[PDB]
This record gives sequence, C-alpha cells and structure tokens, in this order.
Amino acid sequence: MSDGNVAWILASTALVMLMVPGVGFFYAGMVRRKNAVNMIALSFISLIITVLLWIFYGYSVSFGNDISGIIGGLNYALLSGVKGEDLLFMMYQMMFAAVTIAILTSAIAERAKVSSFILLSALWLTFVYAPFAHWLWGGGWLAKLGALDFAGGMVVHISSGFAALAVAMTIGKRAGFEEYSIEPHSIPLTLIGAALLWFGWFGFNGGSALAANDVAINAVVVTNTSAAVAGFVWMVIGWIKGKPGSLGIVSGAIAGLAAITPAAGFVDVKGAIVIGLVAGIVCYLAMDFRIKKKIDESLDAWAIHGIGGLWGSVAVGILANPEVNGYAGLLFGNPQLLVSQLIAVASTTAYAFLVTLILAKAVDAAVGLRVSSQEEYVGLDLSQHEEVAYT
Amino acid sequence: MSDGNVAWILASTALVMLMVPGVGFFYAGMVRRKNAVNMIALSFISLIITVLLWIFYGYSVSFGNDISGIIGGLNYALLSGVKGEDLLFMMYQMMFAAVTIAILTSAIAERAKVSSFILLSALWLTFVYAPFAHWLWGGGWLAKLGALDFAGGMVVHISSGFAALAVAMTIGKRAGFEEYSIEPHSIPLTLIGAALLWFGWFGFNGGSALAANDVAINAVVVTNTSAAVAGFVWMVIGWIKGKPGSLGIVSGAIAGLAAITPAAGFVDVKGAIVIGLVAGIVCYLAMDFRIKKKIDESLDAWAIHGIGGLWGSVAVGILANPEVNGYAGLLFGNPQLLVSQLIAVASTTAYAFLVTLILAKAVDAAVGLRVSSQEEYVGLDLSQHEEVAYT
Amino acid sequence: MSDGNVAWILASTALVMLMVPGVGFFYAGMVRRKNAVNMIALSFISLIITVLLWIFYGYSVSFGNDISGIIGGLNYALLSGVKGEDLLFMMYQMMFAAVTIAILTSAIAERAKVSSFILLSALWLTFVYAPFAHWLWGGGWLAKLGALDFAGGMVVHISSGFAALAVAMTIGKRAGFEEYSIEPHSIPLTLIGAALLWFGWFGFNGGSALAANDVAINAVVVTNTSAAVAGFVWMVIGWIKGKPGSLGIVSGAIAGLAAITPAAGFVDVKGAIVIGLVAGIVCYLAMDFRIKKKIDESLDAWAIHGIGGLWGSVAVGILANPEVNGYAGLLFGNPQLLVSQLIAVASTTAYAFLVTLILAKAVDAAVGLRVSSQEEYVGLDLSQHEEVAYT
Repeated sequence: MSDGNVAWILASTALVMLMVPGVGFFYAGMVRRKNAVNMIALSFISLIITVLLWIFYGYSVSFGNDISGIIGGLNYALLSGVKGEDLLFMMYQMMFAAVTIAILTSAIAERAKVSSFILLSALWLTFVYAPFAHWLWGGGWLAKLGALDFAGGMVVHISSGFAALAVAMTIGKRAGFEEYSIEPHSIPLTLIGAALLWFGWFGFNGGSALAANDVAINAVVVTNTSAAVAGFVWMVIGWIKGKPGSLGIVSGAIAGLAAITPAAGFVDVKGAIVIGLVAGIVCYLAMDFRIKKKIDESLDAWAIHGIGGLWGSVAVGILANPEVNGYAGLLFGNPQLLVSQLIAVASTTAYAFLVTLILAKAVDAAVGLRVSSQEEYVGLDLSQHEEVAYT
Repeated sequence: MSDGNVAWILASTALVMLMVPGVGFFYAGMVRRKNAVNMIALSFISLIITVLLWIFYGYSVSFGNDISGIIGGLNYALLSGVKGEDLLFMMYQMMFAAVTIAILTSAIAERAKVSSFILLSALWLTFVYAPFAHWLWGGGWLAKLGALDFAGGMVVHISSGFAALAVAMTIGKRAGFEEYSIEPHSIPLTLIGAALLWFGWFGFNGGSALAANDVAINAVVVTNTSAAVAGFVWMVIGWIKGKPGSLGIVSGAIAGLAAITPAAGFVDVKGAIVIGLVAGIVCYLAMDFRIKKKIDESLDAWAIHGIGGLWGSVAVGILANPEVNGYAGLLFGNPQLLVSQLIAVASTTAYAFLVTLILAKAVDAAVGLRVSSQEEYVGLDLSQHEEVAYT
Repeated sequence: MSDGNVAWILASTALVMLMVPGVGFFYAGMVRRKNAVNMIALSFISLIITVLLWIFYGYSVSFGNDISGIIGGLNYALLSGVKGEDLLFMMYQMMFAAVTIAILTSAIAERAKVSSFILLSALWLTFVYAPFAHWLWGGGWLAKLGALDFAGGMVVHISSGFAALAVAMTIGKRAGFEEYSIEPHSIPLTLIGAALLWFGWFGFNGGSALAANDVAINAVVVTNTSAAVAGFVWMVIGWIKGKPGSLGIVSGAIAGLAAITPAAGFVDVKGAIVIGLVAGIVCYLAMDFRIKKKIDESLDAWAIHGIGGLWGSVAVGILANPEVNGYAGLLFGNPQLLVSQLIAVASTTAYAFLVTLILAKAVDAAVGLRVSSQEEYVGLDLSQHEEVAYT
C-alpha cells in the first residue's frame, strides 16, 4: 500500500483528531471562567458522538453507493465491507467530521443544553455534513459537475461557518451580550488551542493528498503561507485600529488556514499569498459586520470559517495552477472551473444555512436549545456538568 | 527497512513520549493548586529516570537473552549490540516504560517524597516492568504458552493499575481524604492532558504493529471506537446519577483506550464496541468500589488502567477475529486462546499487586515513602520543589 | 521520492512548527501574569514573520547560489525554481528559522516594543541566520572546511543564545531586576511548553537525517539520552543546593537537547551520555555566571542554548563515531574534525554576538527597543496588545 503513504495518513489522522479538543481549548479561553469546562467538554463530546455515528452509518451515508447523486446508501453501515486502505480513509474522514462539529460549537457558547447540542449535532451530521461530503468527495452531483474541494473549504468550513450563523440566530444572544463585553477568561488557554490547530492543520491539508507526495508537500507549503499572510493582515489591522491583540493575530491566521483548505493542493505560493491576503481582509470585515448587526455568533465560526471557506472555495476556480496539480483556474485559461466552484459554493452556502435553520428550530421546538436564565447566570460548568473549572 | 515503516514508528515513538507529560497534566489538574507542580514534575522525572535505566540495563533485562523464560540477560546493557531497527524498537519500547511509571503516580498524589518515588520507580521498573515485558514480548514464558498483548493491556495497564493499588494502600490516605472532597484545581489542565493522551494513543496502539500496515490501521480504528464507546457510557452514567461531568467523560474514554490496548490488533469494530461498552461499565463500578472501601488510590490508575487492562486482556481471548489478524478467540471457535489470556491475566495481576506491595513496604521501611504532615499541609510544590505553581 | 522519507519529513516539519509556540508557552509561564500574552504572542509573530521572509528571500539567501561562500544569491526568491523535494526541504528549514527567532525572545522578556522586535527579527534573520545556514548547510565556507552541524548546534542554538546575550545587554535590565525576584506566574504553563519542546525535538533532530533511516533512528536515541542525562544533572544540582525545582529539571533537559542537536547523527549512546553530562554542568555554571554578572538575559537562552550549542558543536569534533555515520572525531583518531569545529564555533559565536550587538543598537537608535517605564509597569499585555491574560 506504500508504507510511506500509510504512514503519512496514519499520522495525519492523529493530527486531525488533536484538532477537535484543540478547537475546545481555542474556544474555552474566550468564554467566561464559569463556562470554561463546558466549552472544552463540547469538543470532546463532539468527538465521541462523531466516532459512533460515523461508524454506525455516517461513513456509509457519505461515501457509500450513490443515490441520485445526493447521498450514499447504507452498504457500509457498521463498516460492513470496509477494509484495508478504505479503513484508513474512513478513519481519516471521521476526524474531519468531528472537527466540523466542534467548530460549530461557536454559535452556542455559554448558553446551550448539552443534551440538545448532541441531538442537533447528530441530526446535522446526518442531514448536512454527510450529504456535503458525498456531493464533493463521495462521487456526488457537485463532483460530477467538476467542483473541487481539496481539504474541506466547503465540506468543513462553509458548513460549520454558516450552520453556526443559523444556530446563533435561533438560540439568541447571551444575556448582556449587547450591554457589555464578555471578556476571555484565559487568553493563554486559547493560544494553546491555536497552536494545536495550526499544528494539526499539517495533517488536515497535507494529508488530503492521501499520499506522501508532491501534492502533500505543496499543500503544506501553501497552507503555512496563507496562514502567515492572513495573520499578518489582522496584525496590521489591529495596529491600524489600536494595538495588535494576540487573539486577532491567531484569528487571522485561522482565517488564512480555512481559506487555503479548499485550494491547498491546486495553487502555487503566489496564489497562496493572494488567498491569504484577501481572506484576512474579508474575514475581518465579516466579523465587524456580524458585530454591527448584533448577531451573537459568539466565537466567529461564521466570519472566520464560513467566509474564509467561501472565499477560498471560489479562489480555487480563479487560481488553480495546472502546473501544480493539473487543474487550471480562470487566470490559467479555464473559465469552467470557476463556474463549477460558484455553483458548489452557492449550493453549499444556502443549504448549510437554511437546513441548519430548520434543524435548529425543530430541536428547539422539540426539546428546547437554550438553558434557563439562572443556569446561564451561574454558568454551564456548574449547571450542565456540576463542575468548577478552577479552584 | 521500508522507510514507510520506520517513518511510522519514529512518529509513534514521539507520540508515546508525549503521553508521559500528558499523564502529568491529566493528573495535575485533579490535585490541589499546592501540588500541581509536583504532579507534573513526577511525570517528567518518570521520563528521565526511565530513559537512563532502560539504556543502562532496562532494555536488556526486558528483551535480552532469555533465562528460564522469566527475564532477559545483560547482553544489551548500555545498548551493547543493539543496532538498526532494533534501536528503533528499543526506543519505542523505552517510552512504554515511561508512560507506565507516570500512570502509577496516581497512587502517591499529594503526599510522597520525590526521592522515594525515584527509588521505588527504579526498583519497580527492574522487578516488575522488565519481567512483564520479557514474559509477553521478550519471548518469555507467557508468550510461549500462547498469551498475547497487542499494545500493553498487561505490560502497561494491569501493571501500573494494580501496582498503584498496592502503593496507595502502603502509603495511606491523604490527610482529610475521608472527611472532605479534594477539589481539582484546574479541570482545563486535566482536559489538556486528556487530549494529549488520546492523541498519543495513536502511536501507542497504532505503532504496536511495528509497521504502517493493515494491522496498524485496524488498531487505530478500534482504538478510537472503544474510546468513544466507553466515554459515551460514562457520559450516560453521569446523567443517570446527575450531570455528565467532563472528568467522567474523559475518564471513561481512557477506560476504553486501556481496555482496547491489549486487543487493538486482533479484534474487529464489533468486538471493539463490546470491549468499550463493558470497559465503561466495569471501570466505573471499580471506581465506585474502591471509593466505598475508602482506599485513596487517588487518581484511579487502578479502576481505570488496572481493571480496564484486565478486561481487555481477557477480551482478547473471547473476541480475537482470525479474519483480522489470524488469531481467533472463543467466539471464533478457539477455546485455547482464552485460557492463555486468563493465565497471563491471573499471573500479571497477582504479581504486580503482591511484588509492588513488597517493594513499597521495603522502601517505606528503608527511607520512608510519605512526606511529613506539615509538608502535606503546605503542599509538595513548596516542600518538595520549593516552587509555587501560580502567582 | 520514497514515500516513507517524505512521510517522515512532512511529520518532522509539523513537529518543528509546534516548537515555535512551544517556546512561547515555555517562556510565558516564567514571566509575570501582566506579560503572559506578550510572551506567547511573540512566538506566534516570530512564526508569521519568518514564514513570509523565508518565502520572499530568506530561503534563497540561505540555500541559493553561493557567493564568496558567505551567502546565497536571490535565485530562489519567492521560491522561484524550488520544486519537489526541494520544496519540502525549504519548508522543513523554514521552521528551524522560526524556532530560532522565538528562542531569542528570551532577551526581551517583559520590556520590548513589538514593532521593534519585528524589525530586529527581520534584520537578524537576514544578516545572521541566513548566513549561518548558508555557511554550514548551504555549501558555505564553513562546510567547505569540513565543519559539521547535524541539526543546528550552531545555526540555531549558538546563534539565538549569543544573540540573546547581546540583545539583553543592549535593552537593559527589567525594572526591579536587581532588587527583587520576578516570580513565574504559571509554572504549569511552562511545563506544557517544555513537553511540546521535547516532543517536537523528535522532528528537529530526527528529521535532520532527511530520511527515515538508521541515522534518524540514532539521532532520536541519542537526543533522548542527552536530554535525560542533563535533566538528571540539574535535578542533582537542585538537590545539592536545596530542592529539585521542576524548572531546573526541564531547563537541564533542554540544555541536553541543545547540546546533542549538532551531534545527534554522528555520535553513539556513550558519546551522548558524555555530551549530556557536560552540558548539564556547563549550562548550569553559565546560568549562575550571567546571574552573578547581573545580566538580564531573562530566560537563559544564552546559558542554555548558547552554551549548550557551543559545547555540543565542539563535542562533535571529539566524539564523532565513524561506525555511526562515517565521520570520526579526535577520540576516534581524527584531529582534523575537532579543528573544523573549533573554527566554526569560534566564528559563529563571535559573529552572532558582535553583529547582533550592532543590529540591536542600530534599531534601538532608529526606533528604540524598550517600552516606556509605565508600560513596563502596567505590563505589555495591556500596553502592547490591549489584552488581559486572565479574568
């Protein structure tokens, strides 16, 4: 199987798994002390629930026998018939799902019932994630019309980003959101999460070539490039508006990482530089805008991942360099790729937002998404986990 | 040597090394602020001491020329005669030893003299760990009678688990153990440790195939499976008894990881599901039981690793699927494997508990294991390291 | 390209990248709460700035067409002409640069303007790092006269170490440095950084063989060996002088890691033991000495990396074992290698110290390195980032 290739993907899988709690730490540092445990716990739960559902039927629904090009059959339920390298792919893909669910927790920070999140997550994984994976990577209709997504610009970032926006709108602002700022209880904790996310992204984008080859190497180069550019942009903006806070710096880096994800294996360093530069700017604008509109999409999964993934997914159609991976974009003489990307981006963006909206309201109506005001007041660590973060 | 295989084991070795301080963080978050440094420091010391002893003679005693099938000779002392791939194996195995010693620190939390722990650790590594490794993996008597242990259900988990129980009983309860609860000073710190342990377990179980092949892939799949199942079980139990604390969730996940370790490369996903389900239940019961019996085996190395490793090691004899790795268990028509496992489990469990008991008392009699009451009062960070965790 | 080798270097690159924020956490725990964010932020900025400059021209200046054996041309600017495996090497090397810059932040702890550090870093990377890399690894004059540096004893440790000493002397002591001790605000945070540094060093030294072969395996063995020995030494010294603080333990381990870096792929375990033993002693003495001289080279980049790298680089000339990697040192009958090392060490030590001194003063004169007294008083988290570490 090429031990080298198996080695790299085994490693990449471990790396993406680390990103799940990595998201938890990243988010936890930004919420109040009384909700720190909850924020982290959500990422671990996201991992646990994802592994089970993926095995049970999630994998099959994403990559099983195609039906009308919109979803896969149940031929791989309980991994029936999944062997050898297919097992590794299943496992690697399983982790992409988990990270996606964790990113989404941005929209429910400090005020959701754990039980409700689990229910919603299970439904979302079933009706939004699996379909997307199938459409783009499971031989679905989007792949058929030529759409590309190297590492999940759409499958992972647009989905969680826009789903987060829908969820935030459904669950409502946190008490005191408009009145006064919620201060991050531990920026260092968030920076630890940020370090784990950058590190794990090596397996995320680099492992998406599914081999230890020139494409993986390219993905690693441009991934770091876009991250550095977007992080530099936010640093500049930070200075332009005051002082460069560390949160803005790593938030910018992540914008660049999300934007390059769908294009990591198709563009060159120059293209990577454009992608990161634009990502830094548009994502910052997106953040400012949702803030202006007073939407409590708390940790900016939308502005960063949603918008970053949207831009990067479209950028693929403009900058794909055939000398890099055969595929060519607009600037390389091929208008068709751009149209495939726009269709894919338009489709995934609308579906993620609208369907999540339906699922969120459904669950809210069925069991209620938000915790009581008093639980929100005492904090979810105590009220939802009967634990205290620090003593 | 197959660069791919060397690559994977090099990586797996790095991964297992990370698990050592990972154990330190995991444990540190659960003790009081005045003992945080001590708890972490112990894991680093465990690593340092293990590397030296392993090199000096530990490796040789585990994997050197067999003598009566119970121990290895000194032909590899100072790595004399260890070259090429044998060097990599030595290094990979070295890290298993280190993690084992760190897990054991559970039984001495908040009240042991560092010097005494070092002495005990050196003795334990010599008279308990090395023998076990030799018996099962060094061509010892247990391997000869057909016993199997894929990644250390017995060599690592039962040994540390039961040794921890013996040590706890010898050193005695912490002041105020029975009167009032000791609160974890930083659950987030513990969750960081938990994240590092899950991540490193990819190298632990996955690297035990000693190649980037189908067995490693299987080990990685079932390892994540069992972890998710057992973590889900503890989450359910947590809800059944109140609220699902994050500590219970990751403790359950670890129970599943310990249980699947001895079977990672022999069972299928369905078997992995059974193993994790039972592990979650029995380990939770074990925890409750040692608590009822008022034994201060502080961080549950026993209930989690001891019992989890015991179950998983026995489960190998029941669920080994020949279609997975040739070996077959009871349910697959082979009663013999079960008997080999029971013998191995009975032997390793009794020896670990009884011999550790002897060593602990010996050291206690020789130099005294426990710190003075006042040192316990002011905390070991100050009294044993003359340091203060946070300012 | 040997998927196995690409796999290992891809992984090693991820590992070295993690070391950058790893340095940030390591240092952050040792400074005051009011400067925690700043200390970490500096490492992330170091990474961001390094990636950009490396791509732009840093890589080319280090490994491009040689000119007079002191520097490389601009033939690889913007990675023009860099493809395949050369891209991976570029990326792997990029991370070495980033870690070096982060280590250097030791000398400006708690009192530097971020903008000034960036300017200085950019200049230093250009006039000190790139040249060194070229001299030793880019076919420069030092390589030509037979000097060796397996993983950066000189390129990374001596450079940052001595540059840090120069910077510290130029920027001046922190207010109250001589009067009273500055207490570490979070030793646990530092230990997390220490864990990440030890773990990442697997990719640092182990990946320097640029293949998953016997040399990488050796590097990994001796790297862990030297670390354990030096850490044990500091533990002993700690006991000899009082109690073994955890900071001394990991600081000793790092001394051993820095010392073995230039020799990781040339010496045997016995040589590794000598290197770590001496490193522990000389680095401890160096620390005591700079303290006696009242130099506020704050986090001992000099005593640990500077001196550790100096010793290890010289040790290569004494202990290189031809049976390990062909090269032989003094004790193995070859006096020439020792002379090459002394020349290289003398050259790199003097240049790093003197040129950094010039650059630091230049920048200080141009824009001023140090923050105002009041900013130093309120802390750089607030004054330089308008952020608060913990709430």
